[PDB]
Amino acid sequence: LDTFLNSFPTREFEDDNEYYWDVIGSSRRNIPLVEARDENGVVVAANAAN
Amino acid sequence: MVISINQVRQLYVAKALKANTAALTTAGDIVPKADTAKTTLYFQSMSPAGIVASDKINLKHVLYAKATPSEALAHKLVRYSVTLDADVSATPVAGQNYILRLAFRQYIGLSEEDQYFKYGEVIARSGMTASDFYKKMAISLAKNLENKTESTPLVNIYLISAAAASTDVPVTSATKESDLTATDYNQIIIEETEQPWVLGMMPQAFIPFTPQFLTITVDGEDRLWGVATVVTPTKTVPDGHLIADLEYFCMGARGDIYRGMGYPNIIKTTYLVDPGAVYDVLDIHYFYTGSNESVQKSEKTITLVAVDDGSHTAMNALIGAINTASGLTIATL
Amino acid sequence: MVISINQVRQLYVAKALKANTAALTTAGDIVPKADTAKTTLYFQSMSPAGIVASDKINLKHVLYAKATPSEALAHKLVRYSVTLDADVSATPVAGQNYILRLAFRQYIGLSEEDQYFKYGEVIARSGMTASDFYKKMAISLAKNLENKTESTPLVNIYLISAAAASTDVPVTSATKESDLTATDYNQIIIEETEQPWVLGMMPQAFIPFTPQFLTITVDGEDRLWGVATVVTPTKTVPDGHLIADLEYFCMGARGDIYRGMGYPNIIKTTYLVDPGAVYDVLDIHYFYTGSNESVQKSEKTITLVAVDDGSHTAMNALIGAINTASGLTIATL
Amino acid sequence: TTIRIQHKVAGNKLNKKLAMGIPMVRNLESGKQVKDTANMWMHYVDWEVE
Amino acid sequence: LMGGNTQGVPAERLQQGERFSIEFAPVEKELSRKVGDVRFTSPVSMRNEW
Amino acid sequence: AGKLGKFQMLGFQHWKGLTSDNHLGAIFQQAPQKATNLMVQLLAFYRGKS
Repeated sequence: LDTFLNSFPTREFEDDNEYYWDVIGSSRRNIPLVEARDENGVVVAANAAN
Repeated sequence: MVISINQVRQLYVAKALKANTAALTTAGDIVPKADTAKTTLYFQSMSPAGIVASDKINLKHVLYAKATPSEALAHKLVRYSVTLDADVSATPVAGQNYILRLAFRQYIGLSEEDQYFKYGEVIARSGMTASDFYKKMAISLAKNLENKTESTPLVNIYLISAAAASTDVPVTSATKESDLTATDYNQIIIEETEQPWVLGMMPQAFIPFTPQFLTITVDGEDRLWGVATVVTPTKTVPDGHLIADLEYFCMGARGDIYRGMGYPNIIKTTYLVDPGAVYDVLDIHYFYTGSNESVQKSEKTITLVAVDDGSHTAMNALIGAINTASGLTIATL
Repeated sequence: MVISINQVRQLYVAKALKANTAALTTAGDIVPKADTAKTTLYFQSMSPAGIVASDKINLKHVLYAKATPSEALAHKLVRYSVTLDADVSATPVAGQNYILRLAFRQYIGLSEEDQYFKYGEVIARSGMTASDFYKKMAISLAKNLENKTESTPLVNIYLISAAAASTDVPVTSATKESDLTATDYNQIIIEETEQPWVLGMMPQAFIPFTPQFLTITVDGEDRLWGVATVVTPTKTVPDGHLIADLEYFCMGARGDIYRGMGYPNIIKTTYLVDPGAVYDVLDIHYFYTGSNESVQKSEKTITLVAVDDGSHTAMNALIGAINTASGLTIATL
Repeated sequence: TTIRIQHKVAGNKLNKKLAMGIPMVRNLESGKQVKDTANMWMHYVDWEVE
Repeated sequence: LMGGNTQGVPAERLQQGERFSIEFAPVEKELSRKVGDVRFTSPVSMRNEW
Repeated sequence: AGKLGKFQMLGFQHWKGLTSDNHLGAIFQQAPQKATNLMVQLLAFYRGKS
């Protein structure tokens, strides 16, 4: 196990103070759908007409 | 939860409804005020730091004024149903590896290019019936997914029996084939979970998935064994955890936009909405038009959140008040 | 409200009482857990983020366990009763200017050197009465102490009619001698007013005051006209604001000490104390001693706060629980 | 075919500096968020419009 | 009560508001045990606008 | 749409269109300034050291 650990680099901090880092992500999206309604405010039902 | 604004949105909580400006004692209390001519409308809410008044609504500049109930803002947890397609076979075929694959679409990175795949595997034996496959497949899925090792709650694995057919018995990584003693199991439903929320820091989001399948061999033919089909949901994430960030954002217009940046040196804001209750909403959209040449509108919104437990009593009373004061005809829900 | 600790202090809100680790459904539910052989005691509390237990208490190494009621923590506001000295003169002097001085001791800064003086001046007139003088004096103090432009509230001032003898007549900077329609005013009360409060930023503090007088010529000699006297208080600041800061403090031992340093990059701690309530407190002092050389004590405290319905039901039930599980006797209040 | 776009911004955004509590990001075509030092708000508005 | 007081101290001196100050921590010449302690304070800040 | 670790403090925040200052504050890019040439030492005749 000692060797295994040595396979990893070490980093010198300055104290026992909690630390954090910034993680960058992605941008490209597509928005889910909650529901669809007719022109009179009535919902689709997955079995209704077009 | 940064939202988009039509030039501004304001929010005023309604924990109690009063008749006069002299009854505003406790915070959250609110009253609608309108002259007898019904030419202007404004709200007097009791802020934690004293009485305060909303902007003025030119009642002939009202664009839309509609209410929303709690049940129309609770995200319904979507859930598939996994089974054995009777075409390939209605019973497990001995010796074949049934490797299910749940693909997750919006994992950490807020996108569809941020994919994550969890799996579940089962090797079928001679006497293995469909009930035995479903549970063993469920335990396999629970171990991989119900991990508290996982940084996120991803899915809930449940089972259903032809006896009940509605009662869903749950399958956590703790359960074992001895705890699931029924012989008639029909499917494996998979709900999506609520993720952890933090107002102003962690908005309400979800991870969507689809249970893909891999190929077994049956007669020298590579063939999928399962069919995932969405089912009408049964559980919903209530509103409180969403209104809370709505007003956390819609209060920085009324007040401090630095909602904590130099921590000691700030104006701490007191937020009245409980993020653990449900609220109906009431949006009033209107605009300010100017004089001779300044006709360019300035559209505005006045959001109102009233706790509505059971029947929508509070918001209905509020609506009767605004309609009696402003002569409007907002619909009660 | 930074406080002194005997090497540690920890707080648990006892919103409910469940009698089983299974019934810990919602935050604030607490159960006292002690084996039948009463050697250890701890509390299973439901956190906003799951179950949690407190440090185990050796019933042999418990030093004091006591419950303190809400009224014990309610700061009675010091109120003086200033009248004019019947020795010098039972009535005002024809042409003298009576200048009452209120030296405030702990003004913005902490020290007793941070002094602040506020005055009330009244030039008397022939035919003037005592009641009429108290009237004018109180009104002058109002304009100086109960004004709206003052940075911080300083004192409340009242008037008492001999007919009433207990009712205190408020005198605000809006009041005027037309509103004070009486002739049997006996004195001027000057009461201590509650200062503001902020969770973790502005502890519940007060600024005290003594009334000092200037000297008038009564026959040919400078003399003092008034006698300032301390009478029993009748107002009390409730406990809600102390317990809240206590929790804002004692939860950094069980968790995050960086309450807000690092504004985007922080860990928010949900609290269960509503500063608009009145809690009864219960404190247990205990210690841990080691083996064969580590005999040095580690004194520790576990505090439990429960809301008082007026008769100490939550705490008394909590006391019965701890006493029947630990053999202790904590003197129900 | 014809296409339009638009983006409205208040006037105060002319030379508005950013505190950089969290690193400020510049959506790319690939979909990859990228860390940018620019402290002004129109730097990013321009980028997103184009 | 130190100082030689054997009559007592009247209640008039022991009522709400009586202000107490720290004088010193006296100890025995021989075999004295630990006494005393130290204390600290913090500053504040104010804010403006436009 | 989930936590990478368990000590992930923020989530990705996103909006369309007209950006206000509270939009920029809710994303931690608006902060109060610190005036260092400005300090207030409370006024008092300090009679310690007497």
